[PDB]
Amino acid sequence: RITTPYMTKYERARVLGTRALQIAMCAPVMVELEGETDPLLIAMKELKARKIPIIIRRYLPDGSYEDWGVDELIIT
Amino acid sequence: ADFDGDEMNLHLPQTEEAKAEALVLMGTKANLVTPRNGEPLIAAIQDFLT
Amino acid sequence: MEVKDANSALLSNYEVFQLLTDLKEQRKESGKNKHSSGQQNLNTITYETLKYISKTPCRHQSPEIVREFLTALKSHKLTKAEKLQLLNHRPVTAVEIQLMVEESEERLTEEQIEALLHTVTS
Amino acid sequence: FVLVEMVDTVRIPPWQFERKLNDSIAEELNKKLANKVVYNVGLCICLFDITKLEDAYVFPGDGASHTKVHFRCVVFHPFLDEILIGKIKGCSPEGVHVSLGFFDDILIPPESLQQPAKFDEAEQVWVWEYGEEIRFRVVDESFVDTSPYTLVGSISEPGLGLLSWW
Amino acid sequence: RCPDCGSTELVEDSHYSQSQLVCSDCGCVVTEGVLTTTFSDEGNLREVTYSRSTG
Amino acid sequence: KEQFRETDVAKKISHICFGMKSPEEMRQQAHIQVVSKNLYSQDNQHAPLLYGVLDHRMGTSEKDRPCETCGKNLADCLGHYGYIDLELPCFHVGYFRA
Amino acid sequence: TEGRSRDGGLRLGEMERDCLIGYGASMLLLERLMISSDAFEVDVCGQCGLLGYSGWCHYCKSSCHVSSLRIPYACKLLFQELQSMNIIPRLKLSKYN
Amino acid sequence: QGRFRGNLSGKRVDFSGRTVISPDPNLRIDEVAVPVHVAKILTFPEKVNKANINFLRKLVQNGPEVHPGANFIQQRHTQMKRFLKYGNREKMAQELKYG
Amino acid sequence: GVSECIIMGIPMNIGTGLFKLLHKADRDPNPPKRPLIFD
Amino acid sequence: LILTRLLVPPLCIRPSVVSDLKSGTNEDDLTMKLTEIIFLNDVIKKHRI
Amino acid sequence: LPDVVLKPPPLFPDTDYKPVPLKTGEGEEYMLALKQELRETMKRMPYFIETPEERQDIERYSKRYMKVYKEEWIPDWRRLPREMMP
RNA sequence: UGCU
Ligand SMILES: Nc1nc2c(ncn2[C@@H]2O[C@H](COP(=O)(O)OP(=O)(O)OP(=O)(O)O)[C@@H](O)[C@H]2O)c(=O)[nH]1
Ligand SMILES: [Mg+2]
Ligand SMILES: [Zn+2]
Ligand SMILES: [Zn+2]
Ligand SMILES: [Zn+2]
Repeated sequence: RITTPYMTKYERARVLGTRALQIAMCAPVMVELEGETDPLLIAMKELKARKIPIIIRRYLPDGSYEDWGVDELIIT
Repeated sequence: ADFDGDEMNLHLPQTEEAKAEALVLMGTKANLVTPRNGEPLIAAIQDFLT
Repeated sequence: MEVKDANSALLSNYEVFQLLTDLKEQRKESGKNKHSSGQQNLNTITYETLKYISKTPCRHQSPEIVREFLTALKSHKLTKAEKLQLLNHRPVTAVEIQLMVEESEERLTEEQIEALLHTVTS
Repeated sequence: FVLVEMVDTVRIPPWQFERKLNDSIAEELNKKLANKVVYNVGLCICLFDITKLEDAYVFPGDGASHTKVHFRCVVFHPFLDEILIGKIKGCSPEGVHVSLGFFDDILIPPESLQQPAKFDEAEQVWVWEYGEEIRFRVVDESFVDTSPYTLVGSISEPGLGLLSWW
Repeated sequence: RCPDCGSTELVEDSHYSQSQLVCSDCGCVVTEGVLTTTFSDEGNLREVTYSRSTG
Repeated sequence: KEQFRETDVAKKISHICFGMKSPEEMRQQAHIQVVSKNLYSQDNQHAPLLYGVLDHRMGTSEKDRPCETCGKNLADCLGHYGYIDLELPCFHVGYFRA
Repeated sequence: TEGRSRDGGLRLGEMERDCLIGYGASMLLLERLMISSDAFEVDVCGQCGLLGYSGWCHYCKSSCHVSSLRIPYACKLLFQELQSMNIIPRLKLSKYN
Repeated sequence: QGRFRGNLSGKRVDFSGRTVISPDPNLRIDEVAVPVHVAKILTFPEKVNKANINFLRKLVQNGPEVHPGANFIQQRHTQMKRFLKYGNREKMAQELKYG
Repeated sequence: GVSECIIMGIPMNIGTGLFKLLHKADRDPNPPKRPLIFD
Repeated sequence: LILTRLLVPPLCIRPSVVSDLKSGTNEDDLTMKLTEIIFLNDVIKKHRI
Repeated sequence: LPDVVLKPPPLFPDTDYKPVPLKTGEGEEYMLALKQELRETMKRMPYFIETPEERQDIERYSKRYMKVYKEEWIPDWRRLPREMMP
């Protein structure tokens, strides 16, 4: 709860890549794509819709951890 | 570049995660400014300013 | 893939029977073709173990009866292994406790056998 | 039959997310420990239950969901004195070949303690008269991979009398 | 022979600078990739004759 | 019936511990002893000698002649080391200051 | 290879590696320098930390602690050269968790 | 040209090309033109899923000759690659399984 | 370090590899345990 | 620190090219150095004998 | 020039000199017998601590019969520091 | 040896 509430570009990229890989590996879609044959485009649509079932686990340098949802974080 | 015979390299990632990271972090629309002083490098050039 | 304790807690055959029945009903309710084709040894082992436990007299058992039998044997200072063997075998004859059951010397007393038979038959 | 604690890092592919995580983990653990003998533990039958299940990670590699699950599973491992009831699935000159009911054909009773009329002439002769009982004596396990079985155990049949069958 | 169909129509056809022994019936790739040396590497292998290496 | 053995584990390197090997450990690691100074045989095939240099039991370097230690081609062969004993010890130039 | 006549590929030099590090595309850099260039699977023994073959450690004459591991072929060659130089790198593996 | 600087820090990769550049203002700043010749050589491994199944079928039917297509197919069960220049591309497309 | 990470072929700690991701799967932590009757 | 055994590496580190166009092959320098070391060891043994 | 060797030297090269036989005598015999007696009697000595067995399978009535019993020496806590008391 |  102490870190920045904004979702960084690195987190955006990693989440989009992981979701695109999962979709290319026959993962279920939660946005009802309309003729999108590109897993990266599908992942971007899911990110814009705020329906990606991924939780970022931010680790502090000391060892503590904190969970942040994609729908909970702020996007740009 | 100056379009006077320069040979440039073109690479194609072989992974969806690498593709997404290249598109997001190394995006042209997202890297319109340099981290040195924040000045924009992708702007008008000769034959456009005139 | 390491194990923490191979002898954590002993269990009778009724628990294994209940677990196998639950797994079998869940399997016949949510059978998956590809999951079944990937590993068929699971089905075989489950079915054969269930058939063995059915051949055994383990049927007609319940947790209430198991707890009653355990509480009845607690007053006989018998050991966990002895009571486990007795619950798994359900001996109806006296020789099965006289000779087959280990640690017979000084434990039979020629008077507790009737009580043991009555408790295992009730 | 005895419970054994285990901690396994189960990998579930991405196309199994629609299913319940606990059910998928149970199915995977069963498929992985179905008819396999763990060294110094015994032959595992199936999964009993799952106690602890921590967060589910996703590596930057395969991309699947790796979960470290702590569970308890049932294994067939006597306590060196357990009594069992099996069937004679053959017999050899050096010793009978008894096998528990459809469970495992690995019990090899040595014929060196019965009354002094013990011998097998290869005609499936069990023993000369004056549901077969078995008393486990010791366990033993061995490895398989040694270049670029594993459970037999010792069986005993003392002078139990056996008023029902000699 | 082909590992899939068992045919013996294995032809070595280089597809865009990629040596590949592929079957001509089903197109099953039998073997692909060849290890050559590289020029600096070639430069550094020294020439030694059989008169000395053989003995 | 069947023993339980893990097929593959997602092993990640934690750290590299540098060190040295004694002559006994070198002998234990090596597979054969190279004692012949020649490379190829006298025959016109020019095959590599046995227990000598360029022996195929210490890996392979040709696409046609596979490794003798492991029955695999060059693309799958990782290679094996060999030990050569010296009559008189010698100072290690790398560890001479040490 | 290096040259085009010998069908050579492009080189992601030290400057390209520095640019990728500055961008922070860790997965891209990995896929470039490890997966698509010199990807290979070796066998390392968890007891002595040496390199095995076909899931077998000739040093300890056992195969229980041997496990597969992804590693660049250039890094494997470096490890072999160091072992030849008597600088033995002892790899202590562990679970990815 | 050493192992640390010549083979570890900077090393050569595949699926890459080198070509001369030319001006073209009709394209966006975030877009780059690639010739058909280099595009037919540089391939991308796409996994068959429930979304682009028909697109991959059409690409396989086109084949390596027509620009929109593929060159190789690796099955899910077996890792034996299949060259599209040989064999029935229609059958290969009709027998495309997920994964 | 980033240099040894690149040499060994593992994702460097800097960049996108500083944190870890978790899957928002439908689950139930600490599921109900089957009661032991004999013990 | 004092070495009595030399570790000859595998052939993957010592690439050998079979030049059929002549009566010779292209070998690296490590192979020649090891051959010279073995020859010197044999010569020392001969002199000791 | 030195000749080339096809096979490697023997792992155990033969030697023309053999070890001198052991000294014989009642003294040496008695010393051997005493060393053997010491080997046999020092393992059962309380000072010879054995690996504590663990992971017992079950408890039985024959536990009291098979219970290993051996007297334990009492160290001198006056001479030994306090950091060694149980 | 040329190229940027
Ligand atoms: N075409 C061409 N010719 C070369 C090349 N390198 C060397 N030469 C010839 O060799 C002379 C100078 O090369 P050097 O740089 O001395 O060769 P070098 O010093 O070994 O260069 P390195 O191989 O990089 O060390 C030139 O004057 C040329 O005669 C080259 O790379 N390409
Ligand atoms: Mg220019
Ligand atoms: Zn074929
Ligand atoms: Zn080899
Ligand atoms: Zn080892």
